[PDB]
Amino acid sequence: GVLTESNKKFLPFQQFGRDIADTTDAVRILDITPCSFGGVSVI
Amino acid sequence: FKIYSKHTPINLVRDLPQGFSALEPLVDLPIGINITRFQTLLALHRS
Ligand SMILES: *[C@@H]1O[C@H](CO)[C@@H](O[C@@H]2O[C@H](CO)[C@@H](O)[C@H](O)[C@H]2NC(C)=O)[C@H](O)[C@H]1NC(C)=O
Repeated sequence: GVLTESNKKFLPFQQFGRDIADTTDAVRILDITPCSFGGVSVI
Repeated sequence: FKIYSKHTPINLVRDLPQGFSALEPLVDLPIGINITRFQTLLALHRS
């Protein structure tokens, strides 16, 4: 994924940060943003 | 052995403060001992 500067505040005892679906969102602080992906259609 | 801690200012006289206050972890000591009873320690006053 892509490491991004995070505006979220992490407590000193917190290492990882998970959003909905219990998937990794931020890691000690850098936000994880999966790089661009999608579908491809042919007309 | 896990200690979670929190501190708060209260303005009652003799009661248990109501409301909600989450306690953040303080320490996680890797000791691993058998504990079944405990006692508190308090300091007295002399003059
Ligand atoms: C911690 O120590 C206590 C002793 O006060 C243990 O309690 C006894 O355990 C034995 C088994 O080893 C039993 O036969 C006794 O009946 C228990 N007595 C009581 C009052 O509970 C306890 O098992 C120990 N715990 C660990 C994890 O070792």
